Amino acid sequence: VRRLLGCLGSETRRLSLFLVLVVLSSLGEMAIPFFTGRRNLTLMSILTIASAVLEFVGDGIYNNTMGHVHSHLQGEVFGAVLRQETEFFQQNQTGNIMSRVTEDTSTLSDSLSENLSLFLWYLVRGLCLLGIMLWGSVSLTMVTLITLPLLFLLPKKVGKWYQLLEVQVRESLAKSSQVAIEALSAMPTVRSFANEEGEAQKFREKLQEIKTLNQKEAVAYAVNSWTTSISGMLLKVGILYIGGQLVTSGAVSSGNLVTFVLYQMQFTQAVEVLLSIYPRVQKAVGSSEKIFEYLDRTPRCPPSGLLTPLHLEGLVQFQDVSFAYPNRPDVLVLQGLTFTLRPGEVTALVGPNGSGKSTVAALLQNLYQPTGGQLLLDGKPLPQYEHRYLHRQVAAVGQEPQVFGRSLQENIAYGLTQKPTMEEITAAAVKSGAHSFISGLPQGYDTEVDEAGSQLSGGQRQAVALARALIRKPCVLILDDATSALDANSQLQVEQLLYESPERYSRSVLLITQHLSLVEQADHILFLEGGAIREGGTHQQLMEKKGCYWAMVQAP
Amino acid sequence: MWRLLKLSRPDLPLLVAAFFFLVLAVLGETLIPHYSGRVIDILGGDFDPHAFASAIFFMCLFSFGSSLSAGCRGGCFTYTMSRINLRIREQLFSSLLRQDLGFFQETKTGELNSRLSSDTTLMSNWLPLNANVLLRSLVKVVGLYGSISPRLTLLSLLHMPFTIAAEKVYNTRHQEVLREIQDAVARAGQVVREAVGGLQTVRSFGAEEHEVCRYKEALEQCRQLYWRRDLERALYLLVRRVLHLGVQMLMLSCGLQQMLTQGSLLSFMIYQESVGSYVQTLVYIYGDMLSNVGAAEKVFSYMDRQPNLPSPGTLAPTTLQGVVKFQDVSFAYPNRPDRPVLKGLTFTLRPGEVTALVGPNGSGKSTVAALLQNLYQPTGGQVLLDEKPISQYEHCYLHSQVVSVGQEPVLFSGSVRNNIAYGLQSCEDDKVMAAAQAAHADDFIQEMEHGIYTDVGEKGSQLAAGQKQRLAIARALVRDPRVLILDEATSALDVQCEQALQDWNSRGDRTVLVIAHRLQTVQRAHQILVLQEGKLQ
Ligand SMILES: Nc1ncnc2c1ncn2[C@@H]1O[C@H](COP(=O)(O)OP(=O)(O)OP(=O)(O)O)[C@@H](O)[C@H]1O
Ligand SMILES: Nc1ncnc2c1ncn2[C@@H]1O[C@H](COP(=O)(O)OP(=O)(O)O)[C@@H](O)[C@H]1O
Ligand SMILES: [Mg+2]
Ligand SMILES: [Mg+2]
Repeated sequence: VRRLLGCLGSETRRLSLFLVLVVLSSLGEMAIPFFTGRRNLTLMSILTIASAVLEFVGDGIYNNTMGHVHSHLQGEVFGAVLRQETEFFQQNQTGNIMSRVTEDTSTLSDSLSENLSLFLWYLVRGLCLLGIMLWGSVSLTMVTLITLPLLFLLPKKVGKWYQLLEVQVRESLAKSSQVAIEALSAMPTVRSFANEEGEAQKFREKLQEIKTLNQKEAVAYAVNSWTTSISGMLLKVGILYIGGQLVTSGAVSSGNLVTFVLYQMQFTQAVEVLLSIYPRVQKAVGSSEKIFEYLDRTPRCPPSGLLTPLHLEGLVQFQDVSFAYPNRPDVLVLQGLTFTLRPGEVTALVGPNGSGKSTVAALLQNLYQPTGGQLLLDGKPLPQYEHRYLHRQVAAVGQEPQVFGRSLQENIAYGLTQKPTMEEITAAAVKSGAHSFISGLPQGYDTEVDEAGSQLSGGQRQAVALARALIRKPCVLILDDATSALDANSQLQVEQLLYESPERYSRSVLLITQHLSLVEQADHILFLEGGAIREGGTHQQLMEKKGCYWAMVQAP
Repeated sequence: MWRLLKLSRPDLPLLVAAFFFLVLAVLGETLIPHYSGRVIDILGGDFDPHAFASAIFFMCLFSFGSSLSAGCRGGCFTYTMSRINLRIREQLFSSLLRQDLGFFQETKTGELNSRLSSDTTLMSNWLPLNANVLLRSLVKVVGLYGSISPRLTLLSLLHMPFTIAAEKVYNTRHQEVLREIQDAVARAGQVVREAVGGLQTVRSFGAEEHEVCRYKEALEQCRQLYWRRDLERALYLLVRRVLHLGVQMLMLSCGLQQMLTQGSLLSFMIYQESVGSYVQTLVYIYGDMLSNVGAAEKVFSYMDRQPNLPSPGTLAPTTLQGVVKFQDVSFAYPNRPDRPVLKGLTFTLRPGEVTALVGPNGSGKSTVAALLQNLYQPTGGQVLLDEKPISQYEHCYLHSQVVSVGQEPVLFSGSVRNNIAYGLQSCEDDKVMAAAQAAHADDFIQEMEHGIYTDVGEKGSQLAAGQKQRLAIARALVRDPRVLILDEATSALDVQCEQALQDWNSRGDRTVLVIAHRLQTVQRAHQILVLQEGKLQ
């Protein structure tokens, strides 16, 4: 329960001020008939307008503080999610993560805000009502403070039941969200197969799983509401039974037990409401179980280094690199990789489907850590470089490039520290060949591209991706199946970029493609099959050495 | 308006129990102070076995009567709105799947999931904390209006105009700020979806700090709207109480018309001061429900949005020849009109031969394939399948006979068998293994654990690009279609596999339309169509 108090510690100054106003309002509402002032009587007018100002002031501070707490908590959860490793984002889908961040944080904050106000109101009300109990009748205040802990036994035992039902409900809410977003993201494919009823049945399966638990949270509340109001009746009646005996057998204080009766009933009323909070506290613990697991989870990735050299060259060395995917170990995707990249030289990686060419590209971008030998960049390992500096020097395209839903000038310049200059954007688009069709758009670079690039053609989404990677002046360039469906002007621009550009000596390029025209001109060709390098050398040497590469090129 | 009444209508049997458990609940709690006064006033002198014990016994039964019926109220209220919220969410999602393909272009996926999640809870959590207050307040004002009243009700005349214009201007302001709160939440939810779904692009550039900062700006805009909503409500409550003091003093200003005595006037002053500040709860709570229901009209507009699709088909032949004819088709996309994409295409497809459609990027080849699958309606001319319009065929019949493979396929999360047999109500493993052999997908299937029942991540994230394409070809081939459309099918595959799969017409009774980027890709097609800038040569 103490884990929930971590998020409230940032606003202890404002909460303490609200606590002082709570005490003043509670004291004034109790010692009000004690004075009664001892145009005939404007006493009620000044009393009400004073009790309304303090109510408005106290509500303003509490609402502002609760707004600041909720906004701060949601930001910290999303920050801790994005800090985790790449394998974490594969075990949990995007539907689950959105539900934990957006739904669970709002549910926990709403439950905490509505309960903290009336808990502090009735704690100081019960404490101030108890202070007027010790002097009204001393002998009857000890019997009601030893029977009071007997009522806490049942909520303590059944408290675990509430949070066990809550973790299953939040799990079912997240699973239904994942079904909805996955269907809506791929609507043209769903309609093309006429599978609207299949998605409806999948959504209805999750909703009926919610219903079989939400009945159990309705019977539980009805049972709890009985036992939290019968114990209150047993406390208030049992005082009268002992009180009746003291009148006729004990002292002659029957005129003093009269003032105890009214205060006992109001004290009982404060206890029952204060006892109706504990099931809601355990409900809030169950709702926030998952997001509190994300917050303190240590990522299984090495931390960012501190080295940031001014002058760097693209000398990448592989030294017996073997990698197996973390979600399925002991199946070596790579085996004994050993090759070097040098500046000004283009290396072409070719092979059948499923060889592991895209796995090598993922390793070179520090997405995964190899389980074998070292992977050195300029003589130093990849985790020793700063996070924002390593990904500036090393840039890639990807097999299926992704474009975000904003303007193209904000898409080519994505990720850049600072904000690149406009001419820069046009310079990269001209170099990548995308400037031919950008100028054909009515608004130019201001055309907000829709989600998943629906308004963009086939080869256009790879021309923007090529321009995005080239705008940061990378030291190592990776082309992952980008030059397969490019236009004639873009293909000529790629050939000039790879083999005829003046800045060719500045960077080292790793080329992964099936286009034999670009492969035949590469300085080094590596054949990858089964996770190991089969043959290596130039295009002429591979033809002369005969074998695997010869059979692939001579298939047509 | 009246939609929520019909919506919760199949919950009336549980509802009518709630007002049943409420009437005898408030009845019990109003009579408890009477028997409480019965016990206390006899502590000056009491008899041990006499009605003092009966007073305690009578008081405890009415504690039993009120508390038991109160627990059943909350249990009925807590369950019945789980039923309302889950029914709203199902009707919204079912009606969201019938919309046209252009509707999903205008709205983002994160925004749609936000209203499906956040807005349905708001539209169901309105009365719970207040319907107990509403009818209890209705009971008390009924009970209290049964003393000295020569002109007591005069106060009844002054209690009708509670500055209704001030209530109307507050109601407009409250529904206004509740609308911007929902919009700002939806904008923040889209930020989370964009950053999390495309993580590999975000991590590749080291731009995690940008996505965190964008969410922090979105959270601050929501927070300023939350504080504004709370501020005007607290400002309105303070203003309302000041007027309650004003009308109370003004009514008592005429309190000396006869000075019936002083004691009679002061007897009802406490109860009058009560209902003066207790009838304001009625106008506040009723105004809240009216504004809160109308503050979630974006959900109700989605549930009753009529798509611009044509009338549903009813034709279903038992034997389809497979002839496709385009007759002067002119098409322009509905979200971006006044710019034609296709202009006067005219060709015919025959089942015995293979037709190749070639052209540069941005020419409209995939628009032809999308129009052929009845995904869009041409703005001029028509497309005919077997001498009939393609929109007259049944939705579940046409898409089972005419299948296609997209440029980049998307595979839903689940087993490989579920992806291969997607869209089919039943498919034996004999058919699935037969189709996997045709697409040469059985080579890598055996390497995985559990065989064909292994998991595949979202959008096929746990597969290679070449292996994803082979599953898409096997998915289309398992339906046994009559017209097959191949839109850049053999690109991601290697040289060896794409040469093996080049005939596509071994049976010879299927219409095959192969779409290629270059003319050199296709060499065995009987009819070759060259499509330039959206106009056939
Ligand atoms: N996320 C993943 N989890 C588990 N296995 C994976 C994952 N991604 C790929 N694999 C497996 O790794 C092997 C090769 O994957 P990879 O994507 O690197 O292939 P590739 O040769 O680069 O592909 P292609 O040339 O077809 O695009 C295959 O057996 C594939 O199933
Ligand atoms: N959602 C959309 N809104 C507006 N125009 C679209 C949309 N989707 C596609 N288009 C237009 O249709 C064409 C898509 O077909 P196209 O890209 O030519 O396929 P291919 O290039 O493979 O032949 C593009 O020219 C594009 O302008
Ligand atoms: Mg790949
Ligand atoms: Mg196309």
